[PDB]
Amino acid sequence: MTIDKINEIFKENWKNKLTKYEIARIISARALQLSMGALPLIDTSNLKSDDVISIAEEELKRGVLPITIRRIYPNGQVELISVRKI
Amino acid sequence: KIDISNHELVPKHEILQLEEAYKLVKELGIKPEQLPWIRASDPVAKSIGAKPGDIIKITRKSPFTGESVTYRYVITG
Amino acid sequence: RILFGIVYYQKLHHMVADKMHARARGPVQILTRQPTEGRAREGGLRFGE
Amino acid sequence: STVTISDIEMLLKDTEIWDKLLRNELSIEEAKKMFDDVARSYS
Amino acid sequence: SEKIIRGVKFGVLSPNEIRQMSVTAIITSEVYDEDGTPIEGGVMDPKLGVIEPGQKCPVCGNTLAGCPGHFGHIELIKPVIHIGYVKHIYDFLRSTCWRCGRIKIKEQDLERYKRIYNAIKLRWPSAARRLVEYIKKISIKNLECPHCGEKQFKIKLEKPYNFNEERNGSIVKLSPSEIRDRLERIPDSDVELLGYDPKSSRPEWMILTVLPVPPITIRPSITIESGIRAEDDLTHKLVDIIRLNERLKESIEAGAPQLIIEDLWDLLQYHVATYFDNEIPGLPPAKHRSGRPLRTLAQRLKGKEGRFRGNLSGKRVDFSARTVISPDPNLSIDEVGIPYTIARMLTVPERVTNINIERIRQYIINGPDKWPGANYVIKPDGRRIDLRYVKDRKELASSITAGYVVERHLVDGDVVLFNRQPSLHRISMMAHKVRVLPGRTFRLNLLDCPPYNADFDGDEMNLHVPQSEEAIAEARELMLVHKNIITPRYGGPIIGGGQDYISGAYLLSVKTTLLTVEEVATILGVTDFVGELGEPAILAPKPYYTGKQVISLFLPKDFNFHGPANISKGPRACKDEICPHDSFIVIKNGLLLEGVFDKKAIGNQQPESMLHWSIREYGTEYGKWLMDNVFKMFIRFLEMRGFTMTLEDITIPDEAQNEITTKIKEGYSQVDEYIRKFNEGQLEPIPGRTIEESLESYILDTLDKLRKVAGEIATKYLDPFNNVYIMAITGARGSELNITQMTALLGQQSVRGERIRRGYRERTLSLFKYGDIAPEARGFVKNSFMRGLSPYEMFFHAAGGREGLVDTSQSGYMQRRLINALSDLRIEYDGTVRSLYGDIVQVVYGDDAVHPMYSAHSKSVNVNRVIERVIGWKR
Ligand SMILES: [Mg+2]
Ligand SMILES: [Zn+2]
Ligand SMILES: [Zn+2]
Ligand SMILES: [Zn+2]
Repeated sequence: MTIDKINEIFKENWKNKLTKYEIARIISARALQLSMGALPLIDTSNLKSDDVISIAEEELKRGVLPITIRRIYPNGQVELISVRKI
Repeated sequence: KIDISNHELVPKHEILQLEEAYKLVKELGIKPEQLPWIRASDPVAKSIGAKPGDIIKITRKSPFTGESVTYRYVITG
Repeated sequence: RILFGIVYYQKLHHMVADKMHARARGPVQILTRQPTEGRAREGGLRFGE
Repeated sequence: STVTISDIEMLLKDTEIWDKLLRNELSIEEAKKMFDDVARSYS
Repeated sequence: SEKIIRGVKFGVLSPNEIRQMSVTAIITSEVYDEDGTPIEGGVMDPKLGVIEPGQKCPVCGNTLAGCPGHFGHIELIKPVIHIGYVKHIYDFLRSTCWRCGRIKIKEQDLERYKRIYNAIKLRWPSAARRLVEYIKKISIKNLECPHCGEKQFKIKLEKPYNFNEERNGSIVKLSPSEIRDRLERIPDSDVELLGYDPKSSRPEWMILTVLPVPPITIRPSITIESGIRAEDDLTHKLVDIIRLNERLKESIEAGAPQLIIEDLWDLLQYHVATYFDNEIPGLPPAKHRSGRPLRTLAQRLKGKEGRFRGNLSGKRVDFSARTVISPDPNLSIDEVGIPYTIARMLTVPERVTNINIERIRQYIINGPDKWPGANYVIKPDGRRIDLRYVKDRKELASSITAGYVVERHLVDGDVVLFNRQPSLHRISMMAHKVRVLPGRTFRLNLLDCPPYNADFDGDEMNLHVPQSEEAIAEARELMLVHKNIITPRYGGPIIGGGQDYISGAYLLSVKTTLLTVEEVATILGVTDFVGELGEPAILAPKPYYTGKQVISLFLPKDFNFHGPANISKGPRACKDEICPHDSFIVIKNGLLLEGVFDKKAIGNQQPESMLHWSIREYGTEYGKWLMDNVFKMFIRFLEMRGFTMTLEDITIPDEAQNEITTKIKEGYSQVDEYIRKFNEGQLEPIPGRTIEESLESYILDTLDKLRKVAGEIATKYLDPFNNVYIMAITGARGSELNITQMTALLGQQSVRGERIRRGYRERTLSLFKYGDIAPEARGFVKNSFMRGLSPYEMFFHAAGGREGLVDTSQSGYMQRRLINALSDLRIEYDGTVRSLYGDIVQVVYGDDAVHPMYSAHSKSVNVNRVIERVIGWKR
């Protein structure tokens, strides 16, 4: 119980889990930079759809993206989460 | 005049020790005046003898957790 | 068994052929430089608060 | 002075004491003593 | 280098700044000469700005696109008061000495006041405001400057902008010159202590000596087809100010009556004040040609059509459409039907890569007139190409490479925003996937109507096409329809079954339904089901399937549910698994063994239902799959079974009518006994009400009980399996009051809780006797809609329902106030609720940090539901 037990449960729950806003941000950034000329990190030969957003979704589902989320807590502590093969 | 701390609408108020208040403000990453305020002339603030610069620990009744803890900062007025 | 009958029906002058309007691009205001208004002009829907 | 001016000045003094304590320029006991002094002097 | 705006610093515009930024000086009051060219030095000087497409600006070598407007200045010989700063000039005047310019407070206290204010100005702004107010209050009522002791005179303000001293003569008026000269004496420290920034807002700058001239870019001339140019009101005022500036200057250098000078000084000041703001209290509005009040600087900023709420908070946007809506049960809940015309006009810009080059080439081969095609091609350097003016579109397709941008038509699977107004909650606008269909209407699934509050009475909805990759990705990730099945207001589904869905589910899931292989194949042909049906429930004498058996094909093989059905309101309720009426639902290991499906199992806005538990425990994708497959079976089975409403469903036999007549006679006898007791003075009142007011209550009670009893009789002598009863008990449409009124009697009609009384003297209608208060005379209807109403019964019924015809600004205002109060709150990684300015609101959100959208109907966990999940198959 740092401040309250509920806050500790909250921070323990979100320790190794991505929020929907982080997923949306990662997918949008990957799609934007993939439409600008980047090379896909997956096969992209037998995918159902060949648009950038679908490829970004598939690249996020199987961890190949070298992207890191930086969480800044209000007291200044920093947490880093990697989506590259977790 | 009259004792009101026993009313069913009034939660429990407690003055917080300086070390505990210091730890709280450090672990929240704030200044003391960024908490919700309570006046020194508040009817329940006077009942416990609270002076400005203190932090009051308030325990309210909740339908989700049973008991809930809240903190207020004593101001002048 | 289904009920069959004969009922008098009326056609109202509210017809979808006069109610649909779309805008991709077009003219803008001289003052605010924002899209115009009305189906008579090219149009533009208001995105309110 | 006036009640409002006294309230403003005591609020300012509490703010200064808290700022100095949070910067580790004071100990807990010194902060307690200064808080008590201000509260008694402005009661 | 590209920067961003991180702040705005406000202040008063210094006359040195006004002159320094100016490009010219406006001296001439003539706007246009004979030929039409603008006079250099007038309001329409081309040096101010360019509004013509082909003209070029002299100040900057730029056309209308690249030229920002340029400012001029009007030189004032006599200073004037800015009407927007009168409340500040008044405070500066009342709290300062007029000889040395001091706050009129002893410097010993002044120094400590300044020290305290400097110490607290940034940490406690409210305390600083209170301190400044206290200083002003104690400095106004001094009457003698401590530095002078010169008997300070009180100053009074006469609206709008008239300052009046009170000297020994008791009457003397202050000119703006003396006011400004007095305000120049105040030092910077005294201004700072009073709550004003001295280096950016100097008090005498509120007295105007130079007037800026707005650029022509914000002062356009409207081109009307009538052939006459119409100027905006700002020029129509500036000409008046410059006229009065010329009109008054010649008087000073030629004579000095000193009475016509001040009668013109009070007219130029009025013109300036009205140019800054019209609709000044206690001041006449200004017209130009037709007695229409002018629109000035402050009128362009306020109102619902002004700058702020008309162009800054909201605006008109591109790539949007509006059309009537119509149903479509063949769409998914994620889809919207789009006309071919709209798909070919709105476009999505797609950048060409090495993975999508062939599809984009095929789009380019088709022109702007064939779907799916394209309207424009953008080259890598940034030139657009209209594909309808291209000589050969087959060669242009072969020449595109990675880096090109093609604006192509909408295709199936595109993401758009679909909205219905008013937008009360956030699911009033959701993301949908495009499907192009023949027609000129927006097609919408029937299960998607409750979130939009939509209907097919002639309603219209809006469409929006996101244009950038990031916007489309956000819309697809956060706003998709099936992700928002559960509403955030309470833990319940806002998407679910309607009217034919409920009755079709009831008719299919009832235990008497038997099906053959061909009928089962017909029912399952509308779904995605392919596989083994298993053995029929009945093998001999004939092979028959059951409706419950067919429904069970779509439930998960570990789902358990026990609960009552909606049809269990009446005597068929047994409150246990042993029920011969199919009133209790039993599901074990995904097998529907008992009960029926109705509003309490699949209906929308029913929390803690079977559908809600399925969605909660298997995901919203499972809910999307279930709503798209099983809800079609209900419609198909209604098509096979046949569902109609005839006129014998609401017709009762003669014995029921006789019983109702006897009951009506008994009720009338009771009312007559009440009336006789009232007439003989033997009627006791009810506390707080007079007699003849208690008698009305007794009569109303008796008539209500009569209606209830008659409805019970009519229900008793009607078939409990006709289609109206099925629609009522299952929860599709109708209630028991509707059946009672259609089959037994309407009952008593009322207006604002009282019987029908307003009419002639001591009688409502001329058909009745004087002083008659019998039930029929005051609005009791004893016929039903099936049998028909009497003329006066029809009049009474029309009178009773008048006040429902009258049946929003207050709700909108309250919601707007709430939105502006709460818009800055956020959930932090700490779990704390904080404002964007850092203030803490809640230490932990709610009490357990549980989102109401993920709640089990306000509960974080339902433990009984968990127990049923684990051991429900053997309980
Ligand atoms: Mg409607
Ligand atoms: Zn220019
Ligand atoms: Zn003086
Ligand atoms: Zn039963």
